[PDB]
Parts: sequence; C-alpha cells; structure tokens
Amino acid sequence: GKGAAKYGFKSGVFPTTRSILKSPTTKQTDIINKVKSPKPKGVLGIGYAKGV
Amino acid sequence: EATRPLSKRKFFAIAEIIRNKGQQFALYESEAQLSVAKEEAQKAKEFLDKRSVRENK
RNA sequence: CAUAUUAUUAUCUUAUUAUUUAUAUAAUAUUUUUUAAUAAAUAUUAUUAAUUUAUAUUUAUUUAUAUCAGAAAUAAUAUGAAUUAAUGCGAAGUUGAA
RNA sequence: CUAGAGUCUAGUAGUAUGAAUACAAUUAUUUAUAAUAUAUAUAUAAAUAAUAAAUGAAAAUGAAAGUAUUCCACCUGAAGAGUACGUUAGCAAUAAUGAAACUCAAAACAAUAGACGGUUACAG
RNA sequence: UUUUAUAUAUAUAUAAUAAGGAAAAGUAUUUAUAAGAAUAUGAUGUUGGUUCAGAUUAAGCGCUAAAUAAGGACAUGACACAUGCGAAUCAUACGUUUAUUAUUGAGAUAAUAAAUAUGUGGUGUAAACGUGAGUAAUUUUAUUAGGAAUUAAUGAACUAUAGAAUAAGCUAAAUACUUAAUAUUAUAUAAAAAUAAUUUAUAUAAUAAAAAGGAUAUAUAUAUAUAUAUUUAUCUAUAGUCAAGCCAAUAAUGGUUUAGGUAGUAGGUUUAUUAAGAGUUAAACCUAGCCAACGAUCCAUAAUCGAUAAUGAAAGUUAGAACGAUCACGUUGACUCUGAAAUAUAGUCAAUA
Ligand SMILES: [Mg+2]
Ligand SMILES: [Mg+2]
Ligand SMILES: [Mg+2]
Ligand SMILES: [Mg+2]
Ligand SMILES: [Mg+2]
Ligand SMILES: [Mg+2]
Ligand SMILES: [Mg+2]
Ligand SMILES: [Mg+2]
Ligand SMILES: [Mg+2]
Ligand SMILES: [Mg+2]
Ligand SMILES: [Mg+2]
Ligand SMILES: [Mg+2]
Ligand SMILES: [Mg+2]
Ligand SMILES: [Mg+2]
Ligand SMILES: [Mg+2]
Ligand SMILES: [Mg+2]
Repeated sequence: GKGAAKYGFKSGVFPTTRSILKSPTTKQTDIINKVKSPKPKGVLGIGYAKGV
Repeated sequence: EATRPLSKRKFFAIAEIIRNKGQQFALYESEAQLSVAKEEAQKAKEFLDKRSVRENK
C-alpha cells in the first residue's frame, strides 16, 4: 500500500505498453543528429580514443 | 569500457588514458637511474680533483 | 564407543551414453568378375535369385577417455550415549567473621 | 620461567577524564619577557585559586565534564562469566579472543534525613 | 580628516583652515505531524531492565453461536497412496465393413445411405495445474531510457504479399516414410563516413534448402483419364507481430569460536563445439597469478519479488498464505532423440516402493 503511493495510489500493474515502431523513423531528424554527431572522448567519453 | 566477455572475470577494456602519471613514473625512473649517474661521476671527479689540488699544497 | 546423510577421491567396480581405436568369407544398398532359372525370336540375348568384387549406411566384436550408481578411505553436517565438568534455582537452616 | 655462557648474559611474554582544531567574562596571585621613567599599583603571555555564564542526575566541572568540528576505541539489566569449549602464541606457566542455556525483577549511581560504629573529638 | 604657512634637514615639528540639509497626499491555500503507564527508594533525582496500553494474523484452542453476500482454506512428512476422473480429436489423409439402386456374372464397378479411432496416419500434452525439495548465485530474483559476440540463410503460428506444388521407390494405400529433380554468407571492385571499422552498391561463388493432396461441381472427349472453377490443405521467399539464447553494473540471512582459500586455480595464445562471447566443456602451449579482516573459503538456513499483506508519524521492520511477476521441480541421478527452444512429468539405464 505504501509503494502504490509512488505511482498515484494505484494497486496492480498493467503490462508495459509496446512500441509500434521499435526504432526511430527517418523523418525524426533529431535522433539521427544525435546518432551521427561527433562522439565525445574524455572524462565523459563513449568510445576508444584515437591511438587506443 | 564494457566489451564482450574476454575471460571469466574480464568484461571491460581500456578505452582512454585520462592521465598517464604512471607512465610518467616509469619514464622518470628509467631516466633518473643514469641522469643521477652522470652527475655522480662528475662530482667524484671534482672531489678527487680538489683532493689533488690540496695535495700540491 | 554407536547410528545416519551429503561431499570428495592418485583407489576398486560399472549400467547406459559420447567421442575414439582397431577387426570382420558380418550384413544392407549400389559397381565389377561371374553361376543357375526364366522369357522372346532365329547360336542365343537379355532378365530375376544366388557367387566373387569396393564405396557408403549400420550391426557384432574389441582398444582408450569420461560417465548414473555402488562400494573402501577421509572429512564434515547431524542424531543418541555409559563416564564426566561447570553453574542456576529453591526449603528451613548449619558454620566462619571476609 | 626458557635457552647460551661461570652464578651471569640473551631472552620468551606483553599484564597491574583518548587525540587534534576554532572559540569562550572576571578577579586575585604568582611566573617569563617586553618596555617607560624603586615608580608607571606597567602591558603581553603561561601556572595557580575562587567565581560568572554555561553544562550536569547531581556531587562537581568551570578554559573543560562549556560552545562547535573530525578520527579512533568502548557500553547496551543483574548473575551465569571473563566462566566453558575451540583457536592463537608459548616446552610449560600463563596470556589473548570468548559465548550459550537456566534464574530473577531486579541492580546501580549522586544526594537527603536518620539511628548506628571500639568513628572522631568536644563539652554539659 | 584634508590643504596650505613658517622653520629645519623629498621629508620632519609646529599654526590655521571642514565641502556631506532632503521636507508632500494617494498608490486564504501556511502544508508533515511522533503522547505514554506500572515497578527503584525510608523519601528524592538519575541510569537500567521487566511488563502493560495499540494494530494485526496463513492462525490454533476454551466457551458460545442466527440468516445472508463476498474473500480464503495441509504452513508440518518434495511422506505413502485404495478408487473414479483430469487429453483428446479428425471418417473431407489412407484403409477396412455393410445396405439399396443401376450396369455387368461368387464377385466387379459406380451413385446414395451409413458403420469403422482394436489397422497405417495428422494435430495436441516445451502449455496449464500443483508444489517450494534444491538454490546464498557457476546459469537465481530485482533494477537499468545497459550492452554484444556487433546472436542463425531457426517460425514455432497468425497477418500482408508473390510464386511453386515434379518424378520414382516402399508400405495393402496415402497428406506415412525414404531417393532424386526445379526454386544469406564468402570472395573481388568501387563508394562513403556514424570509420582506423562498419555500411552501401555491384559482380561472381556456392545459396539451393521444399512440397500433398482431399471435398465438391462441371467440361471434354475415349468406367478411363484429362481441364477448369469453388473450397480446404501443403512448400518456398520478404517483412510485421509474438518470441527466444548470452553478458554486464547495484542489492539480496547468520556464524571468522570457519583466517587463510584457490591449482582450471587467475590471465594470455590457438584448436574443436555453438546461431553466438567466455577455462563452459575437451585438447595443446605459455605466464603466475586471482579472492581475502569493508570478511574470502567453509558451514547452517532460505525459493525471490511487487503498484501484494501487516505495522509505524516516517525511515524502516515482518510475511512471501491470498492477487500478480520470475525461477526450480513433477519419486531420485545421469545421459540420448526430436526440436528453434528439453539433460522434457518424453525415451534408455540405474536407485527406491
Ligand atoms: Mg518493591
Ligand atoms: Mg465461500
Ligand atoms: Mg505443502
Ligand atoms: Mg473413409
Ligand atoms: Mg489408430
Ligand atoms: Mg512445464
Ligand atoms: Mg510431408
Ligand atoms: Mg572453472
Ligand atoms: Mg528449502
Ligand atoms: Mg526470507
Ligand atoms: Mg524452495
Ligand atoms: Mg503467493
Ligand atoms: Mg495454499
Ligand atoms: Mg524436470
Ligand atoms: Mg508423490
Ligand atoms: Mg528429476
């Protein structure tokens, strides 16, 4: 009963709603820009460095 | 950075050297071992040279 | 000293199974060399069933490795124990003077 | 208590108001310097004693038992018990670590009034 | 203060001088909400335990008991089980068996009626149901807008599209089985960039891997075939959906009176296996590592969790019955076939009864 307060006082779970399109569409430019933007390497980095 | 399982317990690989201070330590050790040596040799030469200069006296 | 169950193993035994060795006048398919029985036509010529022959697919036999589970040894996890250590309580008291 | 040396040496062993930082009103003494001309009943400091505020269950503390910060050690009713078992070291002695069941509603601390003591004196 | 004046040696001692004065009327929601009592003492204050007041239950028992509606109901011996049920269905897959009518002469063939699931076949029992033994994580649970090996020429069973559905054998016959025919990856060339690789396109190589007919009608012709249509099946391919396998990070009970543990152990390189990484398993060769007083290893105990239940003011604590999610198991252990997925409640072997 306490945990339900976190979710609007709702007891019981619906199944997680599915996505009609599992991946971003082409017309959705912003996700493409983030995907094809320069990858940051550093203190907060996502890929192997140049010489690594 | 996370990778495929590379062994029983190794699931990460080195991505970037943020700072190479350990490499600096290794290089500086290797350099120092002989860098001090040259100064020691010339110090010994100077010390014995002053010994001889006083010996003339 | 006695009972019980998991775990392991330079040990003993081993179902089945997996690979793995070797052997089959061992089989089955096809390929040869051949032997009988049968058909058509003027000596046959081919056909089926069997004889030898060398490629596959298995069977039996074996070589090695692992292997359920069983023993034997060890250890623990328990359960009981003559014999035995300490301490808790209480009954009205008994004895010392710490 | 153990070894080596001729009684000594070398030992084993490890018992029998935490530390630091910032701050915090006086008085009186001293104490050590710094001055100024014995006198400035001289100022700056630390030691000692009584305080104030503050703290505390109080006794009492009173520049710490106060206001705050940081680090460590320790405590969780009495008795069983620093006992048993196991381990750790030790020739051993010992030491360290260290429970559990049972029993109880106790137990303890400061202070108050008392009667008690060969407790002290003193009187009437 | 500041500015200057005299004097003395840019500076020093003295004397004087000072700019800061403005006025005006009118212009709620406040949030969350925590109480103690008895018992010490000759009496007081404090420490300190013990108990009580509250709510609840997977409840049990004592006494008692009316009707109705709803929610639950072997937590213990994953102990053993009498008896009956819980998984069948398809006759439009193939076969059989009759009755009538017609033609043929005991039968044969058609049409129509039936019977046949004790013969050959297709689909279904990987789910659901129950349970909580094992399991402290070597594959379990929870969470992440987490990943790759950058997961298969896998569709399991429907959708939307195209196509194809051939020949023999063995079965008594076939939609049963065999044999055969026909229908993404690796190379090489370039292009880029989300690049020190991937992707794209092209051209080759092999892809190269299948199938099945029944039910009705009709139309031909010569009962025989054949050819269309309607139905229901079958096979391949693209995508969608639903699904799977693997790894990471954080957390997940008590005992160190369990202090050292680990030799496939920790890491590297190859090979086999897999759709796929990895000492996961098997082989080989190297290095000496890895975990550990922030508690390893070992032991005991336990299925885990929630938007579930109980409680509290809350942090939390407890349960894991009921509702729901995940895992494991179907008397015990190992292995094998099928399959995409199983050490299957299957099969073989063994153990127990
Ligand atoms: Mg009393
Ligand atoms: Mg009911
Ligand atoms: Mg049960
Ligand atoms: Mg029929
Ligand atoms: Mg049948
Ligand atoms: Mg199942
Ligand atoms: Mg078929
Ligand atoms: Mg291993
Ligand atoms: Mg259990
Ligand atoms: Mg639990
Ligand atoms: Mg369980
Ligand atoms: Mg439940
Ligand atoms: Mg139940
Ligand atoms: Mg099972
Ligand atoms: Mg049973
Ligand atoms: Mg089983």
